Amino acid sequence: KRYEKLDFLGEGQFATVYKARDKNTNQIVAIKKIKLAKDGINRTALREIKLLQELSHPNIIGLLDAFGHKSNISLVFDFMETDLEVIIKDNSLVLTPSHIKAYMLMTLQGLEYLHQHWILHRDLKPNNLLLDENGVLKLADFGLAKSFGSPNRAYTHQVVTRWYRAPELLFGARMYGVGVDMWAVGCILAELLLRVPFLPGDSDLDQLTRIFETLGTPTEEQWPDMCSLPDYVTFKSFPGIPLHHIFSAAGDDLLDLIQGLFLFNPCARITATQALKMKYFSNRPGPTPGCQLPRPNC
Amino acid sequence: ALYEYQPLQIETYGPHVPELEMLGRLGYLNHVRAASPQDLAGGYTSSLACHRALQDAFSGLFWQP
Amino acid sequence: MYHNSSQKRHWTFSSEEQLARLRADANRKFRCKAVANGPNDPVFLEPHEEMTLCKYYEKRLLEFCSVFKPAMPRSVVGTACMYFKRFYLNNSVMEYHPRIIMLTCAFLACKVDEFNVSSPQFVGNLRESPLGQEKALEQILEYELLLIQQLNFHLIVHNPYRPFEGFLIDLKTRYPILENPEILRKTADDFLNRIALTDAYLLYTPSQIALTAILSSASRAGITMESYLSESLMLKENRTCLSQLLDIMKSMRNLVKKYEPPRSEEVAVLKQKLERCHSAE
Ligand SMILES: *[C@@H](CC(=O)Nc1ccc(C(=O)N[C@@]2(C)CCC[C@@H](Nc3ncc(Cl)c(-c4c[nH]c5ccccc45)n3)C2)nc1)CN(C)C
Repeated sequence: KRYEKLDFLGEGQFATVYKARDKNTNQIVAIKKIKLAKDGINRTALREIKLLQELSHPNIIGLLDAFGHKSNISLVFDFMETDLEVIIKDNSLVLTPSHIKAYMLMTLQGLEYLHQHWILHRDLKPNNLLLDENGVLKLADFGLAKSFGSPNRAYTHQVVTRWYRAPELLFGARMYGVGVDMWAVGCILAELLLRVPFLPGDSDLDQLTRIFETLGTPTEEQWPDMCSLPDYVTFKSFPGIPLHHIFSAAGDDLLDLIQGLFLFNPCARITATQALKMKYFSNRPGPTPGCQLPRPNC
Repeated sequence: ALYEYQPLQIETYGPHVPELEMLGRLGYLNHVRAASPQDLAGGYTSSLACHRALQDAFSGLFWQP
Repeated sequence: MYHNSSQKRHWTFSSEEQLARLRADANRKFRCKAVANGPNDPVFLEPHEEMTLCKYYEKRLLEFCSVFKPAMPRSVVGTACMYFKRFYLNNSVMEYHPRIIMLTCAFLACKVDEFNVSSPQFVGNLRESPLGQEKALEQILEYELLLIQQLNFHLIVHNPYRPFEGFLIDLKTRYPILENPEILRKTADDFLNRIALTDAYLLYTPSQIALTAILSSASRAGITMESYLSESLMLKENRTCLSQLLDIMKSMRNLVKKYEPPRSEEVAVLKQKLERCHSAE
C-alpha cells in the first residue's frame, strides 16, 4: 500500500511496529503490523479497530487507517516521538512537580473520556503512555481494552503487565470497574516519583506480597468483600510503609492524590473525575505546559 | 498557569440522565439486579449497569440525521 | 456511546429514498463490471429482486444465529444482521453471494462482540458435510477482510436492546401510571423483530427504535403514555421536540406496516437467477 516502512520501532506480543511516511501526507505513522492461522484476522487487531474508531480525544491515540490482505492486517497511528517509560528510565531527565502534574493530568483526562464511554484500557503502564513532540500524552495499545458496565458479562484477569496490576485483578476478580485503570495510574505516579517500578513482583503472589508490604495488608474495613474474590488467600499483616516515608519529596496534596489511587476498595478508589477535582491539580505550581515537558535527546 | 477543572460537555441528544450516586435515591436501582459480593469486591456495582442502561435509553433520542 | 458513534455519524440515513439510491448504484456499479467481464442480458437481478434476496438471506442469517450452539448474544445477532444490512447497501448480491456473506457477517460479529467461538465450532453449525463445512471456512476467511473494508471498519453496532432495557428501568421508576411496564416486553420485543426486518436500523437511532417498540406495545395494550413523553422526558416544556418524536415513532410504525416478507415462489426463481450469476462472473 501507499506507505514506505522507514524504521522498526519495536515488537508487541501481537504485532511489530514501524515508522512509515504515508506518500499522500506529512503524517509519519506507526504502522502496527500484526503477526500470525485459520482463526481469521487477529482478535487483537479487531479489538483496537472496534474501540478506537469510536473514541476521539487528544489524550487517546488516533487510529488513522487500517489495511491488509487475507487474514493479515495493519493498524496505522500517528507516530509519537517518545513514551513515558523512556522518560522515567532516562537518568539525565529531572521530573519536577509541575512535570509530574502535567503527565498525571493528561493521563486522567484521557482516562476520564475513556471511562465516560464505558471502556477500560486494562493495560496501563508507562510504555503504553505515548508522548508526542508537542508534549501531549495519549493512551495507546488498545489491544486489551474492553467495555464494562455489562452485568451478565464475565471478564478475564491477567490484564495489566503484572507490576501495574490491581489487587482485585491479582485476586482474579471476574467483574471489575474503572479501579483497574486507577490502580495502574497510582503505579505510574509512584514510578514518576521514584524513577523505578513501584512494585516489581515476578509472580502474581510476589505482586500481592510487594503491594501488601508497601501499602499494608487490607483489612475488611478497607475492603468489605475482598474475601469473596475467587483467589483470595489471606496474608501476614504487613505494616505498610506510610506514604510520606515512601515519597518523602511529596506534599500533602500529592499524598492525597496518591493515597486515593491506592485504596484497596476498588469502589472507594478515586475515579478519574474525582481525581481531577482534587486540590493537587488546582494547587500551585501549575502543570508544565506540554511544550516545556522534557524531551530525551537520546 | 493553574489548571482548573471543567467537566466533559458531551451532547447526548436526549433526556437528562440522573447522576450515578443519585440513582439509589431517585429509586432506579430497585429495577436492576443487585451486584453480588464478588462483583462489588472487584468494583462492579449495580449502579454501573443501571447508569449505562439509562444512558443507552436516552442517547440520541431527540436526534434526526 | 450512541451520540458520538460511527453508527450515528456514517450509518444512519435521512430516509428510505437515500437507501434506495445507494442500493440502486450498488446494482448499477455491478452491471458495468459484469458487462466489462462479459451486454444488458436478463441474467441480472433488479434492485427490488436483490432486496427480496437480501430479505430472504437475512432470515437465513437469523436461522443460523437462532440454531447456533454454544448459544448466541442478541447483541452478536443484531450486529451480524446490521453488518448484513450495511454490506448490502453498497454491494450487489451478484458479486458477493449472500449465503457466504451471511456467515462472514456472523463470524466477524462473534469476534467483534467478544463472543467466544473458534473456527471448528463456528462451521460445526453449518448443515453440510465436513468437506462442505471446511469449504465454507475457506470462503468465510477469504471474505472477512472484505466485510470489514465495506463496513469502513465501523464495527461497533448500537443495537436497540440496551436502549430497550434503559426505558424499562425508567418506566418502572418514574411513570408509576403504567403499574407494570414489564408486560409491554413480549409485544415490544415482537415489534423490535419486525422493525429489524425493515430498513429502520439505518434510519432511526437505537433509542427511537426501542421507544417506538415500547409505545407500539402500550398502544396495542390499550395504554396511553403521553404523560411519559411530555412530563418525564420533559417535552411538556420543549414542544417542537414532542412533535418531532411522535413524527419519528409514527414513521416507524408505517415501515412495520408497509413491509411484505419474501414470497417463496419469488425466492425460488430469484435464487435460480442469482446462481446463474455466480456460476459465471
Ligand atoms: C538519539 C538516539 C535515540 O535514542 N533515538 C530514539 C530512540 C527511540 C525512539 C522511538 O522511536 N521510540 C519509540 C519506539 C518509543 C515508544 C513509542 C514509539 N512511537 C509510536 N507511535 C505510535 C505507536 Cl502506535 C507506537 C507503538 C505502540 N506500541 C508499540 C510497541 C513497540 C514500539 C512502538 C509501539 N509507537 C516511539 N526514537 C528515537 C535521539 N536524537 C537526539 C533525537
